[PDB]
Amino acid sequence: TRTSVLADALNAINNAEKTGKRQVLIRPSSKVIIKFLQVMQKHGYIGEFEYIDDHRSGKIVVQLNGRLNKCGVISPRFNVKIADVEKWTANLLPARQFGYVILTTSAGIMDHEEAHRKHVSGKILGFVY
Amino acid sequence: STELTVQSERAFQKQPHIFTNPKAKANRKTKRWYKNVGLGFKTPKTAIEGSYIDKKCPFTGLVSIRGKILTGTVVSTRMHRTIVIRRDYLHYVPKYNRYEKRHKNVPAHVSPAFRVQVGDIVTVGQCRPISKTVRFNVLKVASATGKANKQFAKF
Amino acid sequence: VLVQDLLHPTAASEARKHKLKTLVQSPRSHFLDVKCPGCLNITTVFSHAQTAVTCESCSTVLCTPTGGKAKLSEGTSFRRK
Amino acid sequence: ARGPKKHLKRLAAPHHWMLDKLSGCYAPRPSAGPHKLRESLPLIVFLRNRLKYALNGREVKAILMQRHVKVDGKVRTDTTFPAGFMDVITLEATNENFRLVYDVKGRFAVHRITDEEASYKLAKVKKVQLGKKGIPYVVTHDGRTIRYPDPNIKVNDTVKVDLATGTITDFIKFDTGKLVYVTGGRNLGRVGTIVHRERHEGGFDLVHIKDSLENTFVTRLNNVFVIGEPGRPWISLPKGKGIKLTISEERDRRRAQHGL
Amino acid sequence: GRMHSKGKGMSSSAIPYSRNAPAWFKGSSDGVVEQIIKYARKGLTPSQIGVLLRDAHGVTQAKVITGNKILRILKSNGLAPEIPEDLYFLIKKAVSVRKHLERNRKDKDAKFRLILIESRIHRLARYYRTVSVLPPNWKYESATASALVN
Amino acid sequence: PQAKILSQAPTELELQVAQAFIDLENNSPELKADLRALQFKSIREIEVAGGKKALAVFVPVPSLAAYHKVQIKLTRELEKKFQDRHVIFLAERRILPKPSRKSRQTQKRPRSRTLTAVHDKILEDLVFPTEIVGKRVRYLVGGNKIQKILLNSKDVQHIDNKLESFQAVYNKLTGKQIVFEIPS
RNA sequence: UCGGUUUUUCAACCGGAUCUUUCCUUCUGGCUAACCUGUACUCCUUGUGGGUGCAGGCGAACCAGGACUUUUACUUUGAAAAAAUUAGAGUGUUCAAAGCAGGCGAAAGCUCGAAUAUAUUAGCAUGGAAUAAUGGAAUAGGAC
Ligand SMILES: [Mg+2]
Ligand SMILES: [Zn+2]
Repeated sequence: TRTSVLADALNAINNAEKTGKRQVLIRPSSKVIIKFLQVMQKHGYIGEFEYIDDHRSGKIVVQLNGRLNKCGVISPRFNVKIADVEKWTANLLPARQFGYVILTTSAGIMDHEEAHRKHVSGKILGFVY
Repeated sequence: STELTVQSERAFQKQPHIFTNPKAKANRKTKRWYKNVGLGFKTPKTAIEGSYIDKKCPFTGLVSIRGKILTGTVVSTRMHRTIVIRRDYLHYVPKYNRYEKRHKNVPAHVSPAFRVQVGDIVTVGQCRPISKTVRFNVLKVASATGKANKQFAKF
Repeated sequence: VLVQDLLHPTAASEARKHKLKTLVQSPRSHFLDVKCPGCLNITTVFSHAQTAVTCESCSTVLCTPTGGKAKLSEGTSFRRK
Repeated sequence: ARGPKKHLKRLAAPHHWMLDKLSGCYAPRPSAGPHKLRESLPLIVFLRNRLKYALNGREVKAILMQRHVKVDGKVRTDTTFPAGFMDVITLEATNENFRLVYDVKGRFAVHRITDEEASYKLAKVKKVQLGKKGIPYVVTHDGRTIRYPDPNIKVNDTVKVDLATGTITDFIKFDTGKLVYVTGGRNLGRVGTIVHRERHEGGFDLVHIKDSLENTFVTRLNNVFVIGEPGRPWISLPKGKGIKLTISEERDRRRAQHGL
Repeated sequence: GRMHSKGKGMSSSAIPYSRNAPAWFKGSSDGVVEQIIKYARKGLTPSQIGVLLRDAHGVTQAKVITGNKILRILKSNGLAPEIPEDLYFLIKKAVSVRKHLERNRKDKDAKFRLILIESRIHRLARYYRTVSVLPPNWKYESATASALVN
Repeated sequence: PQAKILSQAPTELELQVAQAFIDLENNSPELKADLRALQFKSIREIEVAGGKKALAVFVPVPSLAAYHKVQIKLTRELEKKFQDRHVIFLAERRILPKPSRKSRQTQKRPRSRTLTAVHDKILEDLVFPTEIVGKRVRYLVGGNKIQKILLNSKDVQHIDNKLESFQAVYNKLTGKQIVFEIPS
């Protein structure tokens, strides 16, 4: 079995980026993945995503800018506290200030900076750049 | 839990310091005393309707409830007035950022008022050390999952 | 290969791929109405019929299911509807 | 093991005494008293270090045994007498009267008061029991008992004691929207008006408290001590009005007051 | 991935979109239901019923035309098998294997296959027990399986 | 007509619709006896931005099948008689609220009473027997949800010049931006 | 303006409030405070500037009383975690480690002190309800 759909999607995206291909096909998709993509779009890491979210499960096709470098996951979604977020950023993000650690928080799925602004940490979902 | 055969023992069971008048008969004959335990845990009507005994009872005995109230799963009733409740867990190990799973077999007292079966969510409150291990006693028993008595055989 | 539209696939490309692998998971199977040489009205038969089939009243074999599709006996006329 | 602890070590001592950790290895353990060891403040800690009226234990003894010192009413011959909260210390020399009230940051500040307010103690109601013969008695937070009170006195209420006699003149009923004092924990010595109660079942009962600077803080009823109506206190408060100022504010104050 | 034997195998039956019409494949739902009921009465499994429908009548899925699936419909009208189809089939298979073993014992491959089948049954059985279908404690050995047969 | 058609009480639009229905009945054989089970709930004459108007009718959910059995011709007649205002038939589906973390959860809440599925159902209904074969969704760079609705080329003459109006109606109903399309 | 101070024009960033086609445990009332209100009308600039005021009628601004509440795992805030130590303020122990004092007048006597922050996890109360399980009404003994 595929256990983490989001992870697989991210892997696919990464592979596409590596290739230089400017379109993907996320296979099972839906909800969390969609939200992640939305967040990415907000900062403009992916160009435009369109899903044949049909009568089954959903299939996302991402027309992407290619400016995205890498987009991770971590499937043991660790319960991030408001202080060790810095540590996480240091570990995961390349630059000190460029890039976004994706957090699934009670306030919703968004990047790290936005979470900080709302002062709600949650669980790590992934990261871009 | 027990149920039926009330006084039948070596010593005849009495609710202490409380008395029923044998001179004149009123309406429902016997007065059995009961306390409203508190903390919003509803009293069972079966405790008043059905006349057992039990000194250890939260409701009909001189047992009080103050402290910590825990909830767990009923595992063992192969006993008498006693119940083994498995408490669940997530013990966080700092080293790996991850959670363990652990078992705590909290042994508690089951009042004859309450009907309890193996494999149910049960609320238990602190008490006077009533046995070697038993320091808790039943407060409320919910349904097994959602169905009350619908579990039956095939067509 | 730079850009391929994975939302508007061409009529040949889709045909090349099988059944489920296409963007819309749809059956390749078109199940048919039959006009047998005996009866006077239409009856429905599946292209991949699994078991033996009878027309209407008389026990007349329409299709023998071998492998994928159904071997339509003798020669009957049929439409996709 | 074996029995009760008699000595006390100058490190194991409570924090809001600010005793010199180096000079001396034993602190004064306050004796058996009205207030809790943690809450209470002994006389030698006070007299020797807060006021600087003495410099040695011998000196303190001399001060005490000559019987110029009076706490709430009586003299108290012993050194290690527990004086906690709201307690009045009247010294016969120059009539320098004090009430032991906390400061902004948690210290028993040397608050100098005249004989007018230094005549009554405020006392929190711990419990109300009907004693022998069928007599209601009220329990003060300083262990003290007053037999026959006002019938409408409940717990968490606060009561005036005239010191000269063990009698109640007036009491402040516990009400949301009545100015208050906090006596323990992380937030200590701050003053607010009480917004809302949290009743709760089975131990620990919280109240939300709001000050003049719009900063909410929630505290247990154990450390909550009512002072009176919002606006009017029954006790004169220490300098800075006893409001827990921010570190930035403190810094500003420091940088504003360079005067010689 | 196909459980026991190695081999992926993507052999899968597709289901189309629009779970409502196939309009020119006529016949009211009631008629279909009645047909299904008749089939059940004659003694056929839901899968078998479906196959029959595929063969003869203008149907696509019963979940499309009627509001319910076939098994659900059967349950509603109280005409469901004792042990839910698949399980029954598995038990039959197991019985057959046991018989074969009895006939000739040294066939170790056969024994292995029997073991596999038993395991599969157990796997199925546990889940069935969980979803309140079958009464608690269900044995699947020669003492009960033989009795069951059909 | 106040109890036969309205199922409620007020509104001039309702009265107009009732009148139209009555007029339709006066044909006599096929257009009177075949349609006496129908009930007409809330009607909203909702407008397309710059142009014509659209009569958005809500009808009972226990029926709908009945409407499908009739419809089409009736709709055409309505279009003809009430001048250039596009008639649309919809179902009054409730949408039960999301089970909050607080609040007493009365029942499981049916999957038929959700939001998204209900909306999809409405969309399916709104397109008069033509049927959807793909609900593809574009999500723009700004953060806008726009849905393509794939329609089969077999019989599109019924709608044709009503697509924009349909889209507008959908927007008015929900806020979701809708587009219709036909492949080669 | 005598380096700080707030309106406006604008951006951004949340937060809460909303009716939205879509609900906050629910009332038994306590109590209402404000108007959907208006009963009389007016102090007064030709009047929706301004509200004292009781007979139909706002729930939340908390009180106390039931009735039942799917539960958790998270996370936020708060309360806690005795001091010494560590981190860290302030302070010329001749500096430094130190300590917790000292510093300032006219050097004839009045005030700033001695902060705070973490120390995670187990319980404690709240804010959040995305994530992850868990459970609702199928032989309805189901809901109001
Ligand atoms: Mg240091
Ligand atoms: Zn023939």
